[PDB]
Amino acid sequence: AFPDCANGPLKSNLVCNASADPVSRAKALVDALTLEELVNNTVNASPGVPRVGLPPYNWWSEALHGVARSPGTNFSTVPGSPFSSATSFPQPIILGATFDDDLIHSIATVISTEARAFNNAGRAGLDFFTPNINPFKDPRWGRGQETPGEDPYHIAQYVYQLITGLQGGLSPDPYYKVVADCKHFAGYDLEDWHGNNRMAFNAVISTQDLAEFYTPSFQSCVRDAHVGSVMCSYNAVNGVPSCASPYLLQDLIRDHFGLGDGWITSDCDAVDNVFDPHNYTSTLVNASAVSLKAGTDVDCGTTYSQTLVDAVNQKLVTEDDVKTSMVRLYSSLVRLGYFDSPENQPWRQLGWADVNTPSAQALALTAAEEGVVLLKNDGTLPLSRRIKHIAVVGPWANATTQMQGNYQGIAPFLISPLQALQDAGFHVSFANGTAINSTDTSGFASALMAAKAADAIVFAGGIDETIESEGHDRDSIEWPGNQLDLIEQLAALRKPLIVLQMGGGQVDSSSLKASKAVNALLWGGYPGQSGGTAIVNILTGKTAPSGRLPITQYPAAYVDAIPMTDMALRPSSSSPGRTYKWYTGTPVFDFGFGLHYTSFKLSWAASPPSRFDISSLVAGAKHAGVAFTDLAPLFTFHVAVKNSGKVTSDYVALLFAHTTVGPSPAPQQELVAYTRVKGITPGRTATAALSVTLGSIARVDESGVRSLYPGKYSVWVDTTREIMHTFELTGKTTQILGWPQPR
Ligand SMILES: *[C@@H]1O[C@H](CO)[C@@H](O)[C@H](O)[C@H]1NC(C)=O
Ligand SMILES: *[C@@H]1O[C@H](CO)[C@@H](O)[C@H](O)[C@H]1NC(C)=O
Ligand SMILES: *[C@@H]1O[C@H](CO)[C@@H](O)[C@H](O)[C@H]1NC(C)=O
Ligand SMILES: *[C@@H]1O[C@H](CO)[C@@H](O)[C@H](O)[C@H]1NC(C)=O
Ligand SMILES: *[C@@H]1O[C@H](CO)[C@@H](O)[C@H](O)[C@H]1NC(C)=O
Ligand SMILES: *[C@@H]1O[C@H](CO)[C@@H](O)[C@H](O)[C@H]1NC(C)=O
Ligand SMILES: *[C@@H]1O[C@H](CO)[C@@H](O)[C@H](O)[C@H]1NC(C)=O
Ligand SMILES: O[C@@H]1[C@@H](O)[C@H](O)OC[C@H]1O
Repeated sequence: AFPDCANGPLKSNLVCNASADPVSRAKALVDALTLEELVNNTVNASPGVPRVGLPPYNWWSEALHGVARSPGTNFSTVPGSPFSSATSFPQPIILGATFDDDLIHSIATVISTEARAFNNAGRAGLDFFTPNINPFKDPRWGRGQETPGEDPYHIAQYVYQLITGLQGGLSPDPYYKVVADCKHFAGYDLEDWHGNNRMAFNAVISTQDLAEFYTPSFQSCVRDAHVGSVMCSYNAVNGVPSCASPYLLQDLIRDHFGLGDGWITSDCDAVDNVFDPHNYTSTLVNASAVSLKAGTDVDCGTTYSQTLVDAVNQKLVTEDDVKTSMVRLYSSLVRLGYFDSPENQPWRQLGWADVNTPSAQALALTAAEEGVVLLKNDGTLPLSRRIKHIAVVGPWANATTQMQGNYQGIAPFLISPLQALQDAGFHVSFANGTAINSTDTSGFASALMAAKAADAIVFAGGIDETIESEGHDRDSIEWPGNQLDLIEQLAALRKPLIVLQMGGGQVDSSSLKASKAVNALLWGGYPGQSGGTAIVNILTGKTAPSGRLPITQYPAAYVDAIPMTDMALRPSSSSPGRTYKWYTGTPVFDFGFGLHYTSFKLSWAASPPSRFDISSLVAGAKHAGVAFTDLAPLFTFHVAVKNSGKVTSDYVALLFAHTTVGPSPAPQQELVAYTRVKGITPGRTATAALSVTLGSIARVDESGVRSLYPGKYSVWVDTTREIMHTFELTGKTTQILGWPQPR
């Protein structure tokens, strides 16, 4: 509910004055309240102040890939009633696999519209814990499915588009739409691997790796997309918990990245974790005091509302710190149109008629269509027009809730691969033959019986929330259970066999890759509510595959080569490396790898430059329409992408760069640009504009400073190195972006 700024008790307070400054309105509201009232409102499940007519407000609300279940959200218990469902989009891993920034922005707009519609019915808050922009650096993280991938630049572009779409633009032009919250600011990418609990895990991260990998996403989020909120994670960095670290929360988030007087929520009772089990403070009150002084403005729990009074009395914190945090929160609320009349807010006029819009359903289907990656095909795909009898088999064959991942809402419909095959008029023989993880072969027979008389076998399996989830990291990155045995038996029939590998993290498909009896292999991840229809549209040829792998499919033995606790990415005497840019082994399928139903010819649409002076680039940086030097351009490629095949398709141009200059070591590759050229009809030649900035070409040294270094740089366009171009930077090395040193 919202206050009554027309007749209620706050009507004569400056907080109810729309003409006044938002920060001044928050100040007027906070000065009107009692210190203890302020304290009992410093938590996510705030009760408001019944004296002044301030209604309750739950800050903990979830909408990762669509309006999700959360403490701040309820869905109508009646299945067909209004607000019983919401557009459940596919997991952000497949969404990053789309590599479509326009699509990500439109999805963010849909999510924000539906969140506003739910809030107008008293069924959702106005701030949402989204997105999760922690890089999926270790292949066996349970929550890496919630993230776009493993590339900090790709995640940066994703989060820029998503924040701008959710919040309603690059600025609160009038009011916010919804307030976002970039998740877990730290080196958080571990749940319980070998007993290392995130709530007691001490991540050791070098400043170089800190600024080069774990923070670019948050810098793009709060500095370039101007987010309204950030969340500090459970883990500790270099011995200090994040929510209690002034260097992480103040020196970087509020200052270097410029969150300013936006509000920082703690991970849910991570403030309590600072005491138990992080052991960091001797008393609980001291834990909450250090958390507050470090920058944590609101606690997702109950630690603040029952300890901050004692902290003020024990002189650990002052009344003014509580008032500062409350002013930040209430100022974001003022910007959300909390204290303004509904007559002047179109976003407050949204209802149930705006939720399951056909545009939203079609956009979810399109996201799934663009996100699925074709890993292998011998020409069996697209399915022959003469194929009529298909056998669908596997633990993912009739997937419905598995298709949603985690942090989801109740979808209006869950179209399974089986249901979609039936929707396309296929004579389907179904059998799930084995579970996700089991040794029971008793279903194999059924599978075989369903497939022995079929024109095509479609095995659909992999992993799901039973294998990877919040609080359960994977121990093996292989096909769980006896799934590979069933695939092998199906391949003994030597029919057209198509294997669908699902789930967030990758599983070792090298056995499938090497077997000639396996004709086609796709990765489906969590394709959302319309996932089956998208997969079948790709199979039949209705939609051409165009997605590309956002993460590396490591071979199995990788789990033995590096511990999940090793936060360093570079190789060494005990590290094969991390991610595509440092890994020294031979991945089964590379980052950015993808197949199409058509062949492409890539050339130059404009002769590329080959020489740049660093000082000239830095000087011209002040004249480009950017506010920070690292956002200024270095150059823009114009690739000519010709469709030399016979099928229309989209193409994802993935501009990679490699240098041997600047700080050693220097990565293999680094995704410095990417674009999605949509719908290239056969024969036609479309132009791909690929823009590289100074911040993506510069190098991060031991000090964590981003600077330009002279020498030879090479750049190519695909994982197959379609075209390549080598230029040189000359002149003197110039610092582009400083870095506050650890306090
Ligand atoms: C808001 O305050 C200003 C003075 O700061 C006053 O002139 C204006 O009338 C007030 N608006 C309302 C709606 O009371
Ligand atoms: C503290 O919070 C409780 C809700 O659990 C509320 O009843 C009480 O009034 C709050 N204290 C003050 C001083 O408002
Ligand atoms: C959802 O709304 C109904 C009535 O609007 C309310 O009674 C119920 O408690 C809400 N659900 C939750 C989980 O708060
Ligand atoms: C950890 O807790 C123990 C008490 O069990 C205490 O003696 C020790 O000083 C603590 N160490 C740290 C680093 O918190
Ligand atoms: C497929 O799943 C749906 C929902 O889980 C269920 O209603 C249906 O019976 C299943 N189909 C088969 C053939 O098991
Ligand atoms: C597929 O598995 C579900 C439970 O996982 C079960 O209800 C269903 O019966 C299975 N399919 C068949 C054909 O038995
Ligand atoms: C399969 O389940 C077992 C527990 O029964 C688990 O230890 C193992 O990690 C799972 N396999 C995979 C590949 O995740
Ligand atoms: O990632 C967060 C998780 O740690 C918490 O337990 O639930 C809310 C999420 O935002």
